[PDB]
Amino acid sequence: GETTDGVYRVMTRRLLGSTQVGVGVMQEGVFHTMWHVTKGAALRSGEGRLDPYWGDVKQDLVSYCGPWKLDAAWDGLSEVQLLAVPPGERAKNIQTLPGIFKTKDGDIGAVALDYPAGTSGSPILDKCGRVIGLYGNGVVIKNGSYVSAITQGKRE
Amino acid sequence: DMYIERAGDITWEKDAEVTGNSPRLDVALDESGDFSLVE
Ligand SMILES: NC(=O)[C@]1(c2ccc(F)cc2)CCCNC1
Ligand SMILES: NC(=O)[C@]1(c2ccc(F)cc2)CCCNC1
Repeated sequence: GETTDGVYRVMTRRLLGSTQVGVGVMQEGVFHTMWHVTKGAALRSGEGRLDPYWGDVKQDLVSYCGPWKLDAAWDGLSEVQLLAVPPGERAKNIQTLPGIFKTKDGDIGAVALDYPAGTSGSPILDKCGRVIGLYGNGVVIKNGSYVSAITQGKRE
Repeated sequence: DMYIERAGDITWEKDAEVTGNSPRLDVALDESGDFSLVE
């Protein structure tokens, strides 16, 4: 299969036509996505098979072929870019200043950008192009708009 | 069966469209990975 680094669409042929259920990042031979996109199922890349390696429903993350590789973090000050990959649409970078999700266990960055459900797994990047987290797990605020957490795993 | 298709490189775009606000929200994270607003 294609192991080249980059952003990939996660597709299915189970439903009507070819449907995009999410997005992910290939880095250092490992495919990273959100748990709710694949529910931990195996993936296909051409003729090759990608088997899950690590996952966690609470963090809402999963890695394939190896351990989670992404460890860059939002610095808490600078603007970032959502590299949105919407269903049937070209990859597009959107710049934004993240807000904050304050929890009983600490704070996390959050991006107030609204996209179709099948955009889950799109990477959020810093100015060096490093992936600081994935887009697609968050909350709906008073005005009905969507705010996603900047979800990052841990590199062992 | 799910499959992947390449969609692009991961690179910062100089002069990309700048949008979205920066809300500071009190949230809770449950065992199922669902975020919710705390009031
Ligand atoms: N302080 C943090 O970055 C954690 C966190 C996770 C999610 C969240 F919405 C806020 C905080 C805390 C628990 C485990 N490490 C991550
Ligand atoms: N499923 C959706 O349409 C929502 C969503 C949007 C973007 C995303 F990446 C994941 C989920 C979820 C909350 C309500 N409406 C938006």
